[PDB]
Amino acid sequence: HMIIIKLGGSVISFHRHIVEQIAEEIAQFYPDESFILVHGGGHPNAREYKITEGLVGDVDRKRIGFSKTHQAMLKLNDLIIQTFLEKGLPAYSVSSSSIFLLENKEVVYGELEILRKLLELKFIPVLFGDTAIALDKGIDILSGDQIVSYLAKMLKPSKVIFLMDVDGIYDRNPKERDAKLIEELNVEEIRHLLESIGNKLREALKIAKHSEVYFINGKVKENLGKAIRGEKVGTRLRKLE
Amino acid sequence: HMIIIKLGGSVISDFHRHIVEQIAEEIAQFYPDESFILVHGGGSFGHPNAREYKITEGLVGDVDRKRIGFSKTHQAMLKLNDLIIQTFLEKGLPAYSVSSSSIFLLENKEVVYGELEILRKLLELKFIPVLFGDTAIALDKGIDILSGDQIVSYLAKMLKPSKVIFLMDVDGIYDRNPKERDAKLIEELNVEEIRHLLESIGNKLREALKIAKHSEVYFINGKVKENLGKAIRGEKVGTRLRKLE
Ligand SMILES: Nc1ncnc2c1ncn2[C@@H]1O[C@H](COP(=O)(O)OP(=O)(O)O)[C@@H](O)[C@H]1O
Ligand SMILES: Nc1ncnc2c1ncn2[C@@H]1O[C@H](COP(=O)(O)OP(=O)(O)O)[C@@H](O)[C@H]1O
Ligand SMILES: O=P(O)(O)OCC=C1CCCC1
Ligand SMILES: O=P(O)(O)OCC=C1CCCC1
Repeated sequence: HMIIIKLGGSVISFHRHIVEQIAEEIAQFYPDESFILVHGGGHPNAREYKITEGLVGDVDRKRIGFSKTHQAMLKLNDLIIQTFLEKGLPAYSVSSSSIFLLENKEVVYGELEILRKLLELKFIPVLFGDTAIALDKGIDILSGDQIVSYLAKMLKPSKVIFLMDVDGIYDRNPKERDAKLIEELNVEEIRHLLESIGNKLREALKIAKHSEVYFINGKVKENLGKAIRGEKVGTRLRKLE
Repeated sequence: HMIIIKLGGSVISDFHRHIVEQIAEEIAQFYPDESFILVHGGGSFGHPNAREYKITEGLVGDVDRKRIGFSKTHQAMLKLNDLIIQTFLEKGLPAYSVSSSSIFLLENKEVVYGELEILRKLLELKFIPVLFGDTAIALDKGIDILSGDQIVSYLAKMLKPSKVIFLMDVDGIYDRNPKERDAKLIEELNVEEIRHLLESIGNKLREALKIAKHSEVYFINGKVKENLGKAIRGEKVGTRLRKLE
């Protein structure tokens, strides 16, 4: 009984009111429910220093920007952590680039014993999309979707909840005209959509092999509780069989 | 051919940006031909929160308040870590933060579980990882305070550095409390003297005994710049504890 919740980069950006709403919803299940939290950037230094290119060209500048981008990520992570703390929840920050190693944007080495111990002692670990050491490229950007995929394979949570700007995975483009919400997502529908973001839809296809997946609107407070309890909300991709 | 520098808690803070710039300049005199790990203690940041929430008592009594204070102490340590790293970055050195509580587990104040591959890759790619004394999960009492001395001890037995350099408020180890008007600095430390001093701080001397099995140890004054380079070059400075045999 453990639930991973991924906060998109756009729902938290700082949007303290929505973080307070997520914390109040999580408080309805703590501590009779283990929770892991992952959030994203809200990004400037990563593009400015070309982290995804790797350790090539001006390597000294890339190492400085690698650290600067990590320090910025820690500052935003602190904003989220403090908000959770004044709401009574023991959120504890875990540095992603301290426990993960990348190859081809994917985690190929991980340390998970501290996360396990944090959950066992009724803590709420909070990771973030981060800069990360890459075996193939020296340095790379580890996205939140990759952390969630690796955690899903290893810790096998009961479900993974994506908080997005829209109500879920839509038929056409969400901000279009005649777009319908896919309340029940199956794998063939996912492959239907990937031919015509697709990155997290691919990660969702991987995660579904291990856990139930929800795509919900993180701006509506009650959606998080509806997804945690299993009620109808947004888009739901059941565990594969 | 790797050096572990420990930055005493009352050296870097009680924040002294000037001496941190001094340590950065000294280190930049040897980077990148030499690889460094830095461990800094809680200055005026981590202690006022740890003793306020009594982290060393473990997960006992008001466990909910201790969990909050556990987190608040880690966040303050991360703020101090950011000041030290930003200072190192502006000096052109690629310092990178490693969260101690993300990779270590404690029991009886000692690390009994650790992850060191990310540290290894950081050193391999010419980064300077910066760890800190931190709150930590303890297998016996739930939560505890992981001292930078114990971090360096675990890193010494594991990575076997060429030397370990403690930056302190004093010139090194003395015959007694340096506050006494008659107190002399020990230039060459040995196990007999360490046991002599311990029978009457002490934690740093016990860890130094364990560390000396794998690395040569230096105790120097961290507020005098040229002292660090002297210890890195193996010159005569402060107190030296040679590798055991
Ligand atoms: N068919 C679709 N269904 C839902 N959202 C879509 C679709 N096509 C494009 N999008 C948009 O793609 C974006 C992906 O969000 P993204 O920035 O990847 O989240 P994160 O911050 O977690 O990386 C969403 O904001 C959404 O508006
Ligand atoms: N024989 C001795 N040699 C050196 N320092 C001593 C001795 N006896 C007592 N001390 C004192 O113990 C202190 C050790 O500080 P310490 O607790 O190691 O700092 P931190 O915990 O921040 O690393 C020194 O400031 C020094 O004044
Ligand atoms: O969770 P996301 O948004 O997929 O990845 C996180 C993105 C960044 C960019 C700089 C540091 C972290
Ligand atoms: O690193 P030091 O000074 O040896 O040990 C003390 C460390 C901390 C970190 C949070 C509270 C106290």
